Amino acid sequence: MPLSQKQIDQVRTKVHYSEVDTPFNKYLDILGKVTKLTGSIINGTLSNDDSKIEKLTEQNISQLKESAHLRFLDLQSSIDTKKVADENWETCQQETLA
Amino acid sequence: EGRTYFESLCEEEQSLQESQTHLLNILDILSVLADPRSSDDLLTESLKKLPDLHRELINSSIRLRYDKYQTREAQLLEDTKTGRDVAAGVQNPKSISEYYS
Amino acid sequence: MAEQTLLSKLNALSQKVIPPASPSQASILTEEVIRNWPERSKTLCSDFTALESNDEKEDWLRTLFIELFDFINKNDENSPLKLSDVASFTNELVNHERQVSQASIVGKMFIAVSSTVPNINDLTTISLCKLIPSLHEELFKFSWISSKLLNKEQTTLLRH
Repeated sequence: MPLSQKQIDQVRTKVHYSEVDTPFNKYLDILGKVTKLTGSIINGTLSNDDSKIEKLTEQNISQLKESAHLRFLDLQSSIDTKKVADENWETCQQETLA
Repeated sequence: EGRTYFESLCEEEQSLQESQTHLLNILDILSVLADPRSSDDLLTESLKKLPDLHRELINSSIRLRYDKYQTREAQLLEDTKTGRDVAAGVQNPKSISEYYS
Repeated sequence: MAEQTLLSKLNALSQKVIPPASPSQASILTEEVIRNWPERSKTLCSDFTALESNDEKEDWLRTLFIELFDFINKNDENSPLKLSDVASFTNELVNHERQVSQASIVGKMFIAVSSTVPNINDLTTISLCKLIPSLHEELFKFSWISSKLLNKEQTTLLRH
């Protein structure tokens, strides 16, 4: 059951580029949930099945509207948090070089 | 061309706002499909706008993913530069080599 | 609930649009008159090298990669098998990109479109990326169809 030199540096790269990011992966759950939902209403399938998100509600579809607006602010604040954390490390790197 | 981590991160928030507007424009159309006292003409008019927004949402959620990958390769490119390469800019070696001595 | 269920269904098929033949034609008009799969592959790769605008070259890259994944969705339109000859066209794009520049714009747009278009089948996606030999470096850095592309032994080096 041997390995190769190519087969080792292909797992030495997958580890080096592996990220877990909870605010970003939760936003794409909402973008994915609507494209499969507006995909079926174009075709014509609308039944009382639980394979999709939901069928037709006033409250729970607006609950998806709240979820689309809550996770947007969580993602927007996290990109702002990575922005200021990169700016501060560049300042202390410059004042130590000063 | 060579981009920085700061510029590639701020460009991600620009493509994030374009995906939000098409998302909110679709979600209110699904709401007026679910009104109880809904009128006959609004359920015909709103459905004509639907396929033009659907293929526009995919073209915005693809560029969002494509700029999540371009910031990841710019993040790792700046970490390999750190260390003894940043301090190779000083032009006063004789002042520090007597201060540490 | 069953009345508001069915009343939206009568307006669904009838009066919104036509079945999609005319609004969705990007660069592939038909497959009988312009079938031309060797002849199209020469003129399309020369189109890519004459592109310097980086935004509208990816507006061209995404508009072909949506319909290519929509072409292999339906079956038996002209042929029962179509996933074999498309891998030779995308492979020469990556080797042509690697000559002039050092990026993965064909690779990253292959990953981004394959995980987005929500009507393709799961089993047909992995079967075509197995055959493409030059996108293995960008498939490992990125999305989840590198899970089924790996060995049974090589995951014990990944899990450690």
